[PDB]
Amino acid sequence: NECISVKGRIYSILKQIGSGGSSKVFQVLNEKKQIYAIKYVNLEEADNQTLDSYRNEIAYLNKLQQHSDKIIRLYDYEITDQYIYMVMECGNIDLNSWLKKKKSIDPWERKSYWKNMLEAVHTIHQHGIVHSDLKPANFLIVDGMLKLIDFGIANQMVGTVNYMPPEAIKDMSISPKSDVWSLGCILYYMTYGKTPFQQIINQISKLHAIIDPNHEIEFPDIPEKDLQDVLKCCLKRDPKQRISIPELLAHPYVQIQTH
Repeated sequence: NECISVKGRIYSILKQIGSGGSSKVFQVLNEKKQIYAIKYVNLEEADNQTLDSYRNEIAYLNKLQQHSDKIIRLYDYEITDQYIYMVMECGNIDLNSWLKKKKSIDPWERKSYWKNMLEAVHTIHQHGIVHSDLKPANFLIVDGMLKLIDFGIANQMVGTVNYMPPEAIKDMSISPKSDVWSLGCILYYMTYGKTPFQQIINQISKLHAIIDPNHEIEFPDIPEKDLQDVLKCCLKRDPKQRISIPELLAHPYVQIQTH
């Protein structure tokens, strides 16, 4: 049988996904065979902040669904003092697995996926939310369409610093521009199959190279010249100079039609 209930509904679990500890995400099947995904958080360990973070994540995630189909759908959820059950869209595969998988993405796909990311991220910015932790894993490929799975609000389910922006580090001792840099690192990786500072192994090194104005990032000339410009503009170390989401939505690479 195998049965999970959510506000009075049964779902047949099929397998844990990604995580396995603190929180837990599973693939599932319901009544009309329809396949979904059930995320589960055991609140018997959460602090007020953790708790509040999931509350806040759910609220926003619930509200922003209507503003865009480029954000993972939350069909329902159940919140209790001991647990949280979220019924969400099933994951075909995350942009991260997909990438390190093959290694020759169709230019048209690159651009299509790129438009998806911009839409989703732009949407959260409009409501005052800065993800601040964007990495390829935050995106799920659903029917050829990329969707943002989380908002970076809840401490949702290693630990790279390759997508980290210069300003994040320098300040140590946030802005929408910060999401631009990371989305840039992701596009840059879908363009050169590598991340801007992936070749720098010593961790203390990358962090110094990411902020060093004299550490010129490289941009191997390629056919799609519009793509080359996006990358360069998304990676300007000065956030005030860095292109914005609105400017990006108006950029040739995204506007001019050449399938």
